[PDB]
Amino acid sequence: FNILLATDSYKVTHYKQYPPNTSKVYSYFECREKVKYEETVFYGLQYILNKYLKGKVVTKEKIQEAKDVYKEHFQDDVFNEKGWNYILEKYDGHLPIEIKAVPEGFVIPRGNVLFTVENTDPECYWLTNWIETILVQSWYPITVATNSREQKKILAKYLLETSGNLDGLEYKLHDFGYRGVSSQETAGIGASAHLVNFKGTDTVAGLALIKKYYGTKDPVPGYSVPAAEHSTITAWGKDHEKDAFEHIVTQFSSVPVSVVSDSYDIYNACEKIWGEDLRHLIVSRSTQAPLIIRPDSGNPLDTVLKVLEILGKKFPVTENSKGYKLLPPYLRVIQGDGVDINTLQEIVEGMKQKMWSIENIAFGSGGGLLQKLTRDLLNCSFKCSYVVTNGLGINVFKDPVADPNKRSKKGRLSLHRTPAGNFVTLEEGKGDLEEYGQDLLHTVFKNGKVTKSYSFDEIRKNAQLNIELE
Amino acid sequence: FNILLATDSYKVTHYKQYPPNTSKVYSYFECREKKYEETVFYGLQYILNKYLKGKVVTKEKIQEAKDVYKEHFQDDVFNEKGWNYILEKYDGHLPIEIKAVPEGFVIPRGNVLFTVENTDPECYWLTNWIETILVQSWYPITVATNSREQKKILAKYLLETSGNLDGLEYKLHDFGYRGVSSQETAGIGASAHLVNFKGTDTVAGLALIKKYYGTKDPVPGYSVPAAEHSTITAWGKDHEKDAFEHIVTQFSSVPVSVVSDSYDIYNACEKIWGEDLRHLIVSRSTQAPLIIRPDSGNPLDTVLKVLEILGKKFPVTENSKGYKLLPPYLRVIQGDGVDINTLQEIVEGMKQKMWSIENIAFGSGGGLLQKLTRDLLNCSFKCSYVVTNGLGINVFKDPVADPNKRSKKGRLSLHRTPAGNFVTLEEGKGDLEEYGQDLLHTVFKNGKVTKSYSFDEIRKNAQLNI
Ligand SMILES: O=C(NCc1cccnc1)Nc1ccc(CN2C(=O)c3ccccc3C2=O)cc1
Ligand SMILES: O=C(NCc1cccnc1)Nc1ccc(CN2C(=O)c3ccccc3C2=O)cc1
Repeated sequence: FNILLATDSYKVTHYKQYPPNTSKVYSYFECREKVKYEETVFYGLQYILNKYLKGKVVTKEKIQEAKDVYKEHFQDDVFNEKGWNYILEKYDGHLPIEIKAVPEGFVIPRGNVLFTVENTDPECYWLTNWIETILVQSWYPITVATNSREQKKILAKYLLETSGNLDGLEYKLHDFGYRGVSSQETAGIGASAHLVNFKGTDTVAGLALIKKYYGTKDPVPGYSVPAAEHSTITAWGKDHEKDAFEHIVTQFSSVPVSVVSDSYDIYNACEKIWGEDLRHLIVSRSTQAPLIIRPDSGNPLDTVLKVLEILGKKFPVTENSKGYKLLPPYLRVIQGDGVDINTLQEIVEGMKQKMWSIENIAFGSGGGLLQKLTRDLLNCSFKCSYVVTNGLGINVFKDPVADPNKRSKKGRLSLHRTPAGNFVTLEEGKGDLEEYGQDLLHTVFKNGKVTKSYSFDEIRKNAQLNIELE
Repeated sequence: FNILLATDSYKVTHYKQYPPNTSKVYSYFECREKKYEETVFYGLQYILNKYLKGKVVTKEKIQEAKDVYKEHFQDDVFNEKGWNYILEKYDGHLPIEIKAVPEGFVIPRGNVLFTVENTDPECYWLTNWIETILVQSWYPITVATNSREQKKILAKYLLETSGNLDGLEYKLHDFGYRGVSSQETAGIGASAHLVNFKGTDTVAGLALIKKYYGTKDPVPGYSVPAAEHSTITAWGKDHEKDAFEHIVTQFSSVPVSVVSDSYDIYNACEKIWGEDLRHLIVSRSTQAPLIIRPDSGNPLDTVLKVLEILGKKFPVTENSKGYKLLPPYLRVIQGDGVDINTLQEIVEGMKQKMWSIENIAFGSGGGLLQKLTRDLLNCSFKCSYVVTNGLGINVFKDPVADPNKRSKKGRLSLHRTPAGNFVTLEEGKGDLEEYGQDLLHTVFKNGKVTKSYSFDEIRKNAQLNI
């Protein structure tokens, strides 16, 4: 990893473009104002700061390597070899940058400053926007954590309306997204961000990331259960789906087990295989070891409804204290297909309309949870707001005539909590008046060092829902 | 990196699930038939080299997996014996065989792209353990395919409006570094775009290619100097002309891309470029033009509005195909909201307004490298064949509610047909070689990469017919 090769190519050319005699470039990150995502979960910066920004990130080899690539890439000598050599000589390869950030886990309304970046040495005025590319990648854990939390709000609302409590809320949205993501690094990042709101993951990669960069009092940040896949059912032969089912439930008779039931026919598997042929191996299972029937195809809500009506006619359905239908404690369902924030809302609402409790279901989400997300969902944006040229500080911004939503903030910024509990980003250095109490941004990075860290437990507490706090 | 911790949790429990006395689990990858009629096979070599080759199992890695999984499942279900076996018998080298179509090959949907099987019966569970890591090849495949499809659109309209395909390799530039989920994804995605084009800003893609593939050229991708909002806006709202002037003067010998929408795109094209600094543009070389970059508003409407302005302030000719062409020292780049749908809308809208495609280049970020899923090409890995009690059976899924989710049966092979097209043979029928030899070469066997391809080879295989 070479930081000199970890920026957009045009940024190599930027030191020649700023006004001459520029000593300071001060930039900020926000999730611009426009399912509506009124508030965001700030998560993921600590990982970027530790893995890519801290310490001696510049060597004489990294400088020569970058110089060789750019001479070929640009078919010209644009690379600021002097500027990078200055950091190696004066700071021993440490970045003369200061990053102020809102605490990780914090839930902030859209259109507020979440972090700021500035150079601590006038010679490195160009360094502020060099590191934009790598810092803006924080849109991803921010976005995964916000959308995951938004799904938690739906799940918490419906579990409370149908059962009167939130038992098992942190295990109702499982991460199945490991194969559907673009890389091993993305898998670890995305899974850690879902782990801010939930405890269930199959993306093993996220456990190591939390352990390495955040830390938990608990041994592991995420848990899972044994489960079948199509290969372990179909491997038995079409006529032996019953034997596959029976072998798997016997092998995991004392822990919960998820068995994919749609390999040939989900309805027949529920009605005849689970409902009749092996009914005797289900009704015997413990409350702590249920069979979780997994449909994996067709219309998500239509399938969940039919599956529940089938199991209702084969197994004893009771009624909870809220008057909702409950499958016996040794029988549950998981819908791990076509699940996204939109279909999740549709299924729980469809189940509630049919008087089925949400205690009955869990959800699995892959691509919808970790991949089908973009930087534009939250309008995650990094912009220059303040510059010092010829010793004179100027408020800088953009304001495209065709898009007022692309209007950025002016000057030195600070985030504050109002007495009524609202959030305010004070522009043009107005925060120096101390009218709204202490600024919510804290220095997390300064001169190659991580100055402030957060544990995964702290993040989790900061990201808690209001329903959870009651 | 620990491969034992690089799978879906449930796959840790599968060894206890297969039929007793299973000596073989054979699986295959395909881009299931559902627009994207053919896919570019790209990216497996990166996965093979970085993650599966050599001693990937150690006593420590077994211990780390055992400790993690014990806590993860709140039960000891990890196959410690199974992995310890690979450690002792093979010195941590995976007893697996991967047969794949040559990288860069353009194959129609619903065809076997690659197969996976255990070379040792004790490792029947291994085949699907590595599904997770291998399925991630959906990403370079999908990126290379969607990039190739955009080149086909660009090829069609450039040929219609100009008469040639000059500078096609530089018409779709990569701006996606910031908008991807990680540094790894940046390198992976950018490398997959470079299979079809030469212009990238995602620097990470160059080192990946160099390390895993190789080019005769020193670099696989190129760029030009360009402004961003900060380099403009840092001059002050009253000094946008000054910013523009300084930038074009600093890069007077190379093409320079200058973002023109910081305040008013229409005024910057009409007044700043078209009047105040017009003397600094008309002097520029054909090999070093000014590239005006709008970055907001409706993509098609903004492009047409920008071109209409420049056409009034600069001399426009009518090319050999009857299409309007800006002077050679002046070009445009649309790098906002560009995906395969909007690119097609822009090139068709330009053609309709009699503007040539020689005038335009496209910049694509999130649409190029991020706004893509495994569902776009229906990328799937499934078990098609098992050997239980020494008898081989053809295995498959056939869900009642989704016939598209039906998978292939038995041992698979890929053949070239007499008409020069492709066919996937099922149930071991490929052994008869009616359409010649299997096109799937062994790329991986027992911790070894047995067959490699250079990026130049991949680029040659992925070429358009035109
Ligand atoms: O389905 C699967 N894996 C398949 C897979 C994995 C990866 C990719 N693609 C498909 N795993 C599974 C995991 C957690 C749960 C949640 N869960 C319950 O519903 C439940 C009810 C009662 C007690 C405890 C629990 C519980 O922990 C359910 C299923
Ligand atoms: O816009 C930008 N960077 C901004 C950016 C960068 C990263 C992220 N986000 C915004 N770069 C740019 C790059 C290539 C081209 C294409 N191009 C031409 O049109 C042309 C005409 C004649 C000679 C050579 C060329 C050429 O190479 C155009 C622009």
